[PDB]
Amino acid sequence: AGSRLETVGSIFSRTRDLVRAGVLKEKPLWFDVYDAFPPLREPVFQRPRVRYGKAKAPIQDIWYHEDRIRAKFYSVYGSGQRAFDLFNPNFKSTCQRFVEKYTELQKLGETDEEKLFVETGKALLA
Amino acid sequence: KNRAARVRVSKGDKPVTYEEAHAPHYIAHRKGWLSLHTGNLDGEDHAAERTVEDVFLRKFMWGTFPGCLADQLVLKRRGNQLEICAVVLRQLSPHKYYFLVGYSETLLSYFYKCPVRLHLQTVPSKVVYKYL
Amino acid sequence: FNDKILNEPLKHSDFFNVKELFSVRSLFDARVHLGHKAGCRHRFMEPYIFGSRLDHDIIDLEQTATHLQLALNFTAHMAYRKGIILFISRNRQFSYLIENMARDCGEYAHTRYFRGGMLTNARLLFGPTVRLPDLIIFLHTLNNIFEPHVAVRDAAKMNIPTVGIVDTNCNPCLITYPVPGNDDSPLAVHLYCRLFQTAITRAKEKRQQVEALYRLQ
RNA sequence: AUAUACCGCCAUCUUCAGCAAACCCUGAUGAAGGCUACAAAGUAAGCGCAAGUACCCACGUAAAGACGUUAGGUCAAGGUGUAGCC
Ligand SMILES: C[NH+](C)c1cc(NC(=O)CNC(C)(C)C)c(O)c2c1C[C@H]1C[C@H]3[C@H]([NH+](C)C)C(O)=C(C(N)=O)C(=O)[C@@]3(O)C(O)=C1C2=O
Ligand SMILES: [Mg+2]
Ligand SMILES: [Mg+2]
Ligand SMILES: [Mg+2]
Ligand SMILES: [Mg+2]
Ligand SMILES: [Zn+2]
Repeated sequence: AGSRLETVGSIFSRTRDLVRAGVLKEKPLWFDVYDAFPPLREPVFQRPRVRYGKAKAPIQDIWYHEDRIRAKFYSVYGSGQRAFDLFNPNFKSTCQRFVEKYTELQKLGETDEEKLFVETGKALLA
Repeated sequence: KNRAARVRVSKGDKPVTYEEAHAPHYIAHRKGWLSLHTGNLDGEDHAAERTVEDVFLRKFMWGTFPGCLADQLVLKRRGNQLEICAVVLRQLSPHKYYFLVGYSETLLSYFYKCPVRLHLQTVPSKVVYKYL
Repeated sequence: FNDKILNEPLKHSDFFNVKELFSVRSLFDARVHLGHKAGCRHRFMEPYIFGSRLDHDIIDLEQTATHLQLALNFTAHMAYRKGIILFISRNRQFSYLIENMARDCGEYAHTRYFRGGMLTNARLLFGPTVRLPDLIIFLHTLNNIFEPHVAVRDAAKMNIPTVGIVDTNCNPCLITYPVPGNDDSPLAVHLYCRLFQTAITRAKEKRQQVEALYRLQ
């Protein structure tokens, strides 16, 4: 026979219950593979729903520290004619050069941001 | 609507033979004639009494071979040799079959006064052209 | 006693060593982590999304790695036990690739307009004694009006296990093995085709090896 | 006597294109509904148009035109149920 009630449970739960009752005489080919290696979540139907009141998505925004200076770089010295490749891993853009030199001095030991910026600006000028 | 010799469509379970299925506009386009007598041609005299005898034969053989004539007969008429070719089923006993053959074989000879010959053609079940 | 060629792979975990065909770097360079925008998301894909970068969502590649392990293990086991693996997509840019992938393996591909009742009115549509597929693998779960595919519901209705690549705008709900991952980039789709083809071919050749060994034994 | 019991043979829409067995899906498994070819659930035997035939052509004209509608027409063509007369 079979159970075409896709909404009540999972295919595993329906098939297990029916072969326990004794209406599915032969087990399907996939049942033992499921019982050996089950998924991380049984495929049960869930109706999607709209968040209405003070309910917000748990998804966060990806912001790293270098982006504080990345945003500053583009502000002063805009995107140069050295164009982004993107097709090659290990691409080191001019802004990446800037953040690496800036973070260098930061590690060495400097304090106020504006002094940091002018020093790394002359460093990239060299 | 035209309702002359048109078996209407039921539900798809109605066995029907080539003859019954075809409608009168196919009367010699797809069917042909069940009685071949010469009187309906241009110059002849006795066509009326040929038809009067024709309907008689159809009903006599219908009532004399009771419930075994599969489809309707072929009353051909060449010379004085009337012929009642048939398509009769395979249910009654052959001695009964030969009996009603002889009974007719002689009785229509003495009714119409000429050689009358029945050439039966036994068939297992009433044939089906289409299911209407 | 053939319950040693149909029970043995089922106690060896990773019986087909399918763990050495994919790494979180291989996926990252295939661009599997790149997703859609927060405005095209799904509440049920929210547990699989690492976060959002510049309103462009990205998928958690460790979760993709674990889900892809489980998916490729399942696919290998069904191909070994000689199921019917049907690859379904509605891309139009990758149809040629999916049908050629099925033909380079021996499995099947539906890449065209899914007629209503293909898996459900199957006996009337094909013939009285048809073997419906024992595993349906969706390379793209959405149709061309950006809605979930009829087959995902009808595969479940007909109790056929489903492996599927779910992007950010997809419903990982009625998919047995969802694999959170990008399906909008040629490199990603090519890597999925390559991985599934390799799994199925290795599984069938291993099935032939054990049948030969037991036949000689 | 009843065409308001009918067979029979027709009118009419029709100078139409629908009628549909059997399945399947959708609707929280309601009456019901089922469209997108760069395609979203419909698949379909059968009847009808169409096709094939008649007349002088493949044109035109014929024939043909289902399911049903109008208790539309005829118990007086014939057969005939029901009720009646002898
Ligand atoms: C009085 N009405 C209710 C009626 C009754 C009957 N028959 C009975 O009820 C009698 N039943 C008994 C005999 C008692 C058992 C009737 O039998 C009839 C009719 C209606 C007529 C109307 C006819 C009329 N025609 C004559 C011009 C008409 O306007 C049409 C039309 N479509 O043009 C009709 O429908 C009509 O012809 C007709 O069919 C009627 C009856 O048959
Ligand atoms: Mg007419
Ligand atoms: Mg006319
Ligand atoms: Mg016609
Ligand atoms: Mg009336
Ligand atoms: Zn997408």
